[PDB]
Amino acid sequence: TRDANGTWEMESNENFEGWMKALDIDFALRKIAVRLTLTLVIDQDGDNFKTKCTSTFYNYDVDFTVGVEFDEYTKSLDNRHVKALVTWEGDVLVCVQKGEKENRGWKKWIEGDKLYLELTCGDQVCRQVFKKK
Ligand SMILES: *C/C=C/c1ccc2c(c1)C(C)(C)c1cc(N(CC)CC)ccc1-2
Repeated sequence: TRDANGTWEMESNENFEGWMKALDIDFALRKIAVRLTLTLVIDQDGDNFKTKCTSTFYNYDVDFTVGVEFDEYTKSLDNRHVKALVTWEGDVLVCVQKGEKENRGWKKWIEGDKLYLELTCGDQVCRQVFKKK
């Protein structure tokens, strides 16, 4: 479906450290990030999205409109400027972040009460699965 609204709890997280390493996140912060519980909160109204990723320590919040490029500064992650764009490819929500890192972005598949997320950077893919709370 195209409705991603909800509070989403992580169930699976494959190659998180490889994806973070591809982004040049410090080895110490990677250490901590792998241990934290991650909660993904999505507020969606039409083409307007507010996405909030929260853990004990760090937060990552982004707002966007589908189909409208936006400048992004990944202040709480790898601290880079990217030109981001989120679009629908069928019922897959696709984000491309143009900038230094090649093949950067993410894709979201919503299937019932499950959310599949694939984060890409360079040649690394992190695959995550969330269940709706
Ligand atoms: C549709 C989802 C997009 C998206 C953008 C940014 C991040 C995520 C999902 C998370 C939840 C996978 C995530 C986790 C982290 N941490 C360090 C690796 C823990 C807070 C940072 C940024 C994003």
